[PDB]
Amino acid sequence: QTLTYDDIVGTGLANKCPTLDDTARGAYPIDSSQTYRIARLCLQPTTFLVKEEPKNKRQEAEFVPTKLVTRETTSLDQIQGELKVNSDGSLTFVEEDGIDFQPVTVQMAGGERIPLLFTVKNLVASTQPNVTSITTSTDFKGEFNVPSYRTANFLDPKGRGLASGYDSAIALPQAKEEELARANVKRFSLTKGQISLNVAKVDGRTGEIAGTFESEQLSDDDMGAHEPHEVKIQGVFYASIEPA
Amino acid sequence: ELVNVVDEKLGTAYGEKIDLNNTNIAAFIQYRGLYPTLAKLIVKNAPYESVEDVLNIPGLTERQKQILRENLEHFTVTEVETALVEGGDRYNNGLYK
Amino acid sequence: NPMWRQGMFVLPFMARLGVTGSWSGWSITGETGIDPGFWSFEGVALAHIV
Amino acid sequence: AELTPEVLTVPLNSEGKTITLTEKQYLEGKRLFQYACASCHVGGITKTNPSLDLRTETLALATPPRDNIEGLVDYMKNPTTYDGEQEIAEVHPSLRSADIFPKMRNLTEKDLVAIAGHILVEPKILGDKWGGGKVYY
Amino acid sequence: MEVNQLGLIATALFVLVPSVFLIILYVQTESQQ
Amino acid sequence: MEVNQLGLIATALFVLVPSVFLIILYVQTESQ
Amino acid sequence: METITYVFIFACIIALFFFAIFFREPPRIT
Amino acid sequence: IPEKLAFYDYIGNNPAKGGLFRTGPMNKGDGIAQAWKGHAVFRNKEGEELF
Amino acid sequence: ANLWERFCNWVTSTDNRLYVGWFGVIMIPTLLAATICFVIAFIAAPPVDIDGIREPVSGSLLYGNNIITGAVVPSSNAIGLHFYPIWEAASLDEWLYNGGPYQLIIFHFLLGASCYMGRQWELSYRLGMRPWICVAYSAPLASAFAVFLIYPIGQGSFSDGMPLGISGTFNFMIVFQAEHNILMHPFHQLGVAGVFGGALFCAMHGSLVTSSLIRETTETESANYGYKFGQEEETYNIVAAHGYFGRLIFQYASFNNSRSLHFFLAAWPVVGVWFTALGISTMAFNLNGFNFNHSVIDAKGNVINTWADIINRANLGMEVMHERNAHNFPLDLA
Amino acid sequence: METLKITVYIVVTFFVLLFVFGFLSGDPARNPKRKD
Ligand SMILES: CCCCCCCCCCCCCCCCCC(=O)OC[C@H](CO[C@@H]1O[C@H](CO[C@H]2O[C@H](CO)[C@H](O)[C@H](O)[C@H]2O)[C@H](O)[C@H](O)[C@H]1O)OC(=O)CCCCCCCCCCCCCCCCC
Ligand code: CLA
Ligand code: CLA
Ligand SMILES: CC(C)=CCC/C(C)=C/CC/C(C)=C\CC/C(C)=C/CC/C(C)=C/CC/C(C)=C/CC/C(C)=C/CC/C(C)=C\CC/C(C)=C/CC1=CC(=O)C(C)=C(C)C1=O
Ligand code: HEC
Ligand SMILES: CC1=C(/C=C/C(C)=C/C=C/C(C)=C/C=C/C=C(C)/C=C/C=C(C)/C=C/C2=C(C)CCCC2(C)C)C(C)(C)CCC1
Ligand code: OEY
Ligand SMILES: [Cl-]
Ligand SMILES: [Cl-]
Repeated sequence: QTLTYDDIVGTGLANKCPTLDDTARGAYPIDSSQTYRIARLCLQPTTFLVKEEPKNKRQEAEFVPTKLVTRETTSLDQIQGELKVNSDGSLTFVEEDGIDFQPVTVQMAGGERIPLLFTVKNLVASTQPNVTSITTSTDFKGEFNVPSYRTANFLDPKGRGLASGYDSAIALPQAKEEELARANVKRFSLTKGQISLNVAKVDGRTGEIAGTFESEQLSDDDMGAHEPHEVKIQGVFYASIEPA
Repeated sequence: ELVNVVDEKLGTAYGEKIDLNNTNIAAFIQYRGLYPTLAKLIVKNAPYESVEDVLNIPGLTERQKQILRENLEHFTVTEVETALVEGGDRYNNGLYK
Repeated sequence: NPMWRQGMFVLPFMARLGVTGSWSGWSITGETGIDPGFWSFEGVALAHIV
Repeated sequence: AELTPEVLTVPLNSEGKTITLTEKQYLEGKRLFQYACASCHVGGITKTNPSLDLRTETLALATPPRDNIEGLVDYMKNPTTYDGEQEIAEVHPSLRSADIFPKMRNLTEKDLVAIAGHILVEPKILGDKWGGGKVYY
Repeated sequence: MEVNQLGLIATALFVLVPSVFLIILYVQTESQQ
Repeated sequence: MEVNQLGLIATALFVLVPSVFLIILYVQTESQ
Repeated sequence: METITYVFIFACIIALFFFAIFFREPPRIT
Repeated sequence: IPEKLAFYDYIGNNPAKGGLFRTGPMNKGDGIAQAWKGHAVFRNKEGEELF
Repeated sequence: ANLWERFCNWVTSTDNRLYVGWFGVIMIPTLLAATICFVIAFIAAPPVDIDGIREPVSGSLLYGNNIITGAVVPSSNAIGLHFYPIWEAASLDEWLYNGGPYQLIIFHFLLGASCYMGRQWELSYRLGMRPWICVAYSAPLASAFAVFLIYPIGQGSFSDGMPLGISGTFNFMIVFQAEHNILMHPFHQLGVAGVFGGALFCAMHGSLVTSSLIRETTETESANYGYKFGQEEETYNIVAAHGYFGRLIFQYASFNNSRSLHFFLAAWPVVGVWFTALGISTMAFNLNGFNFNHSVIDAKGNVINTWADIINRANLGMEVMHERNAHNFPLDLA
Repeated sequence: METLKITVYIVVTFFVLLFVFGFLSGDPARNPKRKD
């Protein structure tokens, strides 16, 4: 028994990943030979934390909590990729495709909006060696790519862009442009992020697994205009395994 | 020290030939027999170290290898430019007519 | 950079009797992510206008 | 300026033979083109795939060459992709697919020639406008 | 915002001088009847 | 001189407001 | 300072509204 | 070429380039002219002069 | 003497300084809700992601606007025509980002304005008046429904109803022209005729009465003191006004019946503005102004441009620039 | 939020019923001439 679109539509359940029975404490074993894919990886964030900028030299700022303002638009889903068995029995997941990004803006205390591209683009995530079974103590660790939040065609409010748009501040024709280079010259950032996936529930019959994830990445730098913030994303995940 | 990478890219062979590593897929219509089929393939299998690497695309029929040879002089390869390949922009870069 | 360096005159009389936080999530103790309810600096000010 | 035989004269085939349309044929093809084609090809663009237009230089580089009556009449019967590699009668109006594209049903053979003639003549009249898009409106 | 400083004085006088003129004529009108 | 540019508006209103007060009281006196 | 000026003027208009309605010269017949 | 004559050939002294609420002297806009930089000549890679 | 009856008598009393009435019972709370939220939002609302593309537009004074640039920004295109009350948001911070205040303000105002029209009927009845002033007012009211409700309904989003600000108004009318060619639409042309003609006849009527005032005063006093509120005799000579204006044009193009004349004053701008409200209301369903682009061509078939084609070059510049990051496909179909 | 929602439903309902019952209360008769 499962739900249909018309049962889901407008509930918010569309933004929630599938869950596993609290009874599902099994194990899914790995034939060193036979090959495996992940047919659906789903990541549902629950918490967004931003690193403060502590002004001084030895205070190291806190991760503070934020209010989401972009509503139930946050989840990655339909992600798929190879799941490899390495020489030493570690498993490596290689993301291929899926809805693997969501723009998000959270709001810090005091009103500052922080946008970010919550993503796992190009994720490669490995386990410990000598796995031989996925269990309620398997941990995946890996890193991914975080492209620029806007892509190259994006025009700022004065028409300036990277692959399109004006190359100067046309409203200030005889102004000195040195002050304005950072805002006139757009840059396409490309950074890396890190993620931990902790498996806590495992259906040995069906190959489904689920658990918790923590991700660290950078926020939007507005095409070079300003410095990014560090973001920590916590939530829950769900993945399904198939022999390839 | 702040450069526009796309403008900088127009000063390379990318500004004069089809860059097999960067150029949007609609450029493969300027020369015959290349679109959509070979173009689909060149893009999917990018990036290339040299122009002549496209002949080693698996699955190529001898007729296909013949069109690519016919057109190698219209291709180049420069370094992959993140800003031209992210966002699926090699398949749709937002330009229509 | 506490309030008394920024020429705040009435802010400390609100703080004195218990009004410590803002509808925008900050408190003058520096604690982030606080919900003061109605009796924030904002609502105190609103109530005097009304 | 006027609609002279030299403008109404277009390639018949790739050999290099020519045919001179009549004013009638030209206006016949324009009308038929609005009836069966302009919904997607108004002004020589392709609203549903703007990367392919009806300019003569684009048609010339299609496989097989389509800058002539024979190629265009053929395309209206058995349309292919630009490289000739796959037949696309299932998604492009054609006599081959007049069952799913009912407007092609009452097109005769001489209608096809009038339409191909219009497509080849209009660029000679309108220039860059034909297939150029809104920039040239 | 980087705004014209004299805008303030200009606005105040623009309001104050014409307004004060009307009040002067109103009050001395009421004191007649 | 790098003066306080709020000084101009302070001085202007320092003068205008109380002067207007006086003028208003005087004129309505003369009209009764 | 611009914000305060804009709102100050807007506030004076609202006050003026109040007096023009409730403290008007009351029209008197003939 | 005397600088004075070159300075006339500059749209910033065109009176039809201002604004109603753009106040003050022309110098408050483009600044106080200090020097003629020279007459700029553009050429392409083929050495054609360009305008 | 009963409690409900005494309430009903106070609601409908002709002795309150401002009439309340049953329509008033709904108008007052809704106009206050809309007004108060408007004032606070205009001064202090943070930026709003009108077009649903995570590109917030700042509309309030404290976020760097002046009186001319400020606005309550329309709600997000992500919401479309969905109802977005405060209690549907996870928080006020979310509601502010997505533009909740706009919906609150417009729905309360349209309700309260509708009751304003009803109130005009109602007091007319209590005072023994004829009833149709409210019909005059339906013209402006209709106009407000068109830009805040009907056009959003036809286009699928409140992001496309008119901003509540001065520069946002201009944005809305430029984009309308690009997409609908409103200038070339006859119903808009009748609006201009109703508005220009209204201003003309306003000036005419005011200058004719003013020209024919009967001498009742000296050079040293406002002529206005020649009329005393509630006097029974007329204060001007209409036969003199008729005699001047009839000769200015010709006799039979001038009114000597003051009832006909005043009805004519009422009908011309009311009807013109009904039509212009209808213009917005039907262009909401994309039945746009006349299109004569390339209608004139020569013997060969060259396009011979007209002023319509020049207008089209302008419309095109508006088209291609508006909401410059929000279109991913070649046709802007809504 | 749920408390806000209840409150508004209550406030609105109240005003709408004042309106409905106000006009049901013999509105034709509240004019200056003929009462019935
Ligand atoms: C002319 C004559 C006419 C008659 C005159 C009538 C006189 C009455 C005039 C009314 C004046 C209204 C004043 C405006 C009120 C708006 C206050 C607001 O919205 O303020 C509400 C505050 C604001 O909330 C805070 O609002 C903040 C909003 O932030 C924003 O605001 C910040 C502060 O500016 C910064 O700008 C920040 O960057 C920006 O994001 C945060 O989101 C906080 O988390 C959030 O708590 O909330 C609170 O706690 C409020 C309590 C809600 C708690 C939940 C219980 C629900 C209670 C239901 C309410 C009942 C309503 C009464 C009707 C009953 C009828 C019998
Ligand atoms: C013909 C009159 C005239 C002219 C052409 C000039 C021209 C000039 N003056 Mg001079 N000036 C004048 C009169 C004039 N001045 C007078 C009478 C005074 C005394 C107040 C001054 C005091 C003065 C000073 C102190 C300075 C100048 C400066 C300047 C220069 C800048 C002007 C500027 O920014 O404009 C600004 C113009 C406007 C913003 C337009 C304002 C018009 C408003 C909008 C009209 C109001 C509309 C009204 C309310 C409508 C309601 C009607 C309805 C209700 C019925 C320029 C060469 C400046 C300069 O550079 O000198 C070194 C400078 O600093 N002038
Ligand atoms: C000479 C040039 C010219 C002229 C004369 C007009 C004239 C007009 N245009 Mg066109 N327009 C023009 C050029 C022109 N336009 C151009 C160049 C463009 C394209 C850029 C347009 C685009 C255009 C659009 C897109 C629209 C118009 C509309 C209109 C009408 C606006 C007035 C109106 O709607 O009244 C109607 C009356 C009102 C809107 C008033 C409603 C008032 C409510 C009921 C009450 C308000 C209460 C208030 C908030 C509080 C007051 C209380 C106080 C105490 C504060 C009018 C017929 C509008 C129209 O037809 O509207 C239907 C419209 O939407 N025009
Ligand atoms: C080479 C050679 C020699 C060539 C030969 C050329 C040759 C020599 C030519 C020479 C020509 C010649 C010698 C001259 C004769 C030419 C001639 C007769 C030409 C006609 C000229 C012409 C263009 C005239 C313009 C006509 C015109 C524009 C008028 C139209 C009027 C009009 C539409 C008005 C609207 C009126 C309206 C609808 C209602 C009234 C308005 C209004 C409601 C007012 C309010 C109001 C009204 C009242 O009424 C009263 C009472 C009161 C109270 C009041 O409130
Ligand atoms: C939309 C429903 C269309 C209608 C109606 C017609 N055509 Fe079309 N055409 C359409 C598409 C999407 C494409 C591209 C097909 C592809 O993937 O290659 C085309 C292509 C053509 C071409 C080839 C152009 C070229 O540059 O090689 C021609 C000559 C052509 N179409 C002609 C044509 C005629 C004559 C039509 C009416 C009878 C007609 N098309 C209708 C979409 C649509
Ligand atoms: C100058 C000076 C001085 C003095 C000063 C003063 C004295 C001040 C005052 C001031 C003040 C004293 C202020 C006030 C303000 C107020 C306000 C700001 C208010 C507002 C209100 C409102 C807005 C309301 C509204 C309403 C109504 C009316 C009804 C209903 C309800 C409501 C609420 C809505 C000194 C000595 C220090 C010295 C220095 C200088
Ligand atoms: O005109 Mn152009 O169309 Ca009616 O939507 Mn499509 O773009 Mn956008 O949101 Mn406002 O605006
Ligand atoms: Cl726009
Ligand atoms: Cl789109």
